[PDB]
Amino acid sequence: PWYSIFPIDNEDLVYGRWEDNIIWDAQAMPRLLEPPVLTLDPNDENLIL
Amino acid sequence: PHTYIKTPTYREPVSDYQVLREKAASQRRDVERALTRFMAKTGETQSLFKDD
Amino acid sequence: HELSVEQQLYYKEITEACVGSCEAKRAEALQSIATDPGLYQ
Amino acid sequence: KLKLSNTVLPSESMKVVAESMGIAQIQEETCQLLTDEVSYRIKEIAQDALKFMHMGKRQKLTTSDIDYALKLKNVEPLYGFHAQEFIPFRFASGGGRELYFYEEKEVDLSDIINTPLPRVPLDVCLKAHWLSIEGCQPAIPENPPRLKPRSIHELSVEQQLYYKEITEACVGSCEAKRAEALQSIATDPGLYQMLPRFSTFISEGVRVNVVQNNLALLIYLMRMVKALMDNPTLYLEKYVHELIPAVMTCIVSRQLCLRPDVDNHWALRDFAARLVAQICKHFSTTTNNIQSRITKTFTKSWVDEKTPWTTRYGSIAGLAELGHDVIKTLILPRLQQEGERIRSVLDGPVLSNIDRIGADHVQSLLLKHCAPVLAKLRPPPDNQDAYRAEFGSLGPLLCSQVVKARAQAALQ
Amino acid sequence: ICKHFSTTTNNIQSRITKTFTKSWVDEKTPWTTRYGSIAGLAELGHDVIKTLILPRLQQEGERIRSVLDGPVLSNIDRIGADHVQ
Repeated sequence: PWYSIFPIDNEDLVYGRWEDNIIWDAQAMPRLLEPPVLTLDPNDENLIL
Repeated sequence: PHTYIKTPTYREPVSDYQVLREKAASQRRDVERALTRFMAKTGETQSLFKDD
Repeated sequence: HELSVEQQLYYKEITEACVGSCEAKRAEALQSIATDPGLYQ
Repeated sequence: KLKLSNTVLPSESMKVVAESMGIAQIQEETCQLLTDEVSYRIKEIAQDALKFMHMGKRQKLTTSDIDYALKLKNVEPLYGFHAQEFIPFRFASGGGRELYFYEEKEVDLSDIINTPLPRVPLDVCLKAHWLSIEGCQPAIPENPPRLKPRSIHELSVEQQLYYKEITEACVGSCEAKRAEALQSIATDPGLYQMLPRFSTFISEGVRVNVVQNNLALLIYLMRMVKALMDNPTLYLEKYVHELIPAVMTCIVSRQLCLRPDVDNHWALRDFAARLVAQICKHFSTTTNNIQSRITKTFTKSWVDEKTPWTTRYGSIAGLAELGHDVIKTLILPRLQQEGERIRSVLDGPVLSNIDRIGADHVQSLLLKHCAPVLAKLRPPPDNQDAYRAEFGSLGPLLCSQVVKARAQAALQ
Repeated sequence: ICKHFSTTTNNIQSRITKTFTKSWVDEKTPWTTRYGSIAGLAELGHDVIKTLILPRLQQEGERIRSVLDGPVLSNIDRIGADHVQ
């Protein structure tokens, strides 16, 4: 299997703590969130680039 | 050497000009068809056929 | 990487149809999002 | 901080020994004089027996260390007896006395003769292996344990090639290939982090392999499940939610391929599936989730009217292999229904269907279970016609099976 | 979204149940967020409400502490509490 036989999973979903983007209390937000830039992941097929 | 050694693999890359031309063409045709059907449905419309 | 003008216009119309000017354009925009084949990218 | 003390033997044990010898009326200072002398000699020997423990490279003081520590202090290692002359046994250890606190203190002299002697273990051999290959420890069984970047699969290409070889060997084209691949699944320590792809290959396989009832494909997958279970390293109960509906499907499903002939294997497909099903209810057990859920599905498979008889036979086997009490409490109030089903298959002439074969297998299995269920909770009296109160299904043949079980118990 | 996409490599459903559970069992949480936690946990399925909701049914008593007998009736806790109920 020189190239993958199985598909490659979303590393952010599999590994990242997306739970840290849940806003539990709007006024009492434990951290300060920031604007998110578009990252255009190229691992996904169906995207020309 | 499953026991002492290891190496990474990648996903199969599609570098073919034929299928890239086909993908870009079909995606452009589908998005322009979706756009024109959405704009004809949410506005005043005409029809070449009766009640079409 | 940057959307072509066709899909840039489609993105603009579809997002501004779901902000609340009227309900019928919203229902047609959601029926566009749910039932189009090429909305990747 | 060290609160080290000096613990001696109690003096109220030394007066018991003295008055049981003929030396009565001993003072307390006379008796305290005995228990600091002998408590020093125990401390002198146990400190000296710890030298032989360290020299022999052990962390456990064996019984022979005190035999050499006594011989070192010019005291005979003999404990049971003391020879004044010392000539019959001169500093020769007799290995102590095998005595207990909770012993019987009286045995019959032919009980010791008739017991089988323990097996002399294997002699010492020299095997070599590898602790380190140029710095890295191998995982052999002789060892203990803006565009986002293009991601890599979490398996290596050696691991992915290993998965491909093991799965293409486990579909059983050649039997020696299968058997090694099954042993490789049964004892690979690094088979975690590949286990989602194995569980998905099993689950997905059985479901598209019962679309056409391909018995080998299924018998190989069930053997793969059994080889996955007895591996001690991997953590399985994260994946058992995919494993269990696959085995239930092997046991409770209809057979799309030829109904007779391989039904003999089909019984084994239901035999291997019911084995791994009760092994899965033995492990992975928490309150009221797994065992009771498969028990409820098996019982509503049974009480369902006018079942497929393949499904009926498989569910019967599945409820049968659940242990001692389960057949003691469940198979009891249902003998009349089993007999009525057998009578219907018998009366209707239809022989080219699989109903008759299913009925014979179900009746034989139920009769064997009922036999010990009876041998287990009653005496073997009136084994001729008392079973006619239970519709007379197995009767004297059931009694003969109970007698064979009694003969096996006598042999044990 | 966790029926269509939860895989054993993802652990979407277990990580969603864990957030809902530690938001529900933990006290000081408002009745709106407890309503959301109970709503998600009860839309996951039957076995989830067997093994998450049913142990804390005694919490209903702590709820009815502030419903059948509240010193402040005109606050906004009562509508959220009987919605939760």
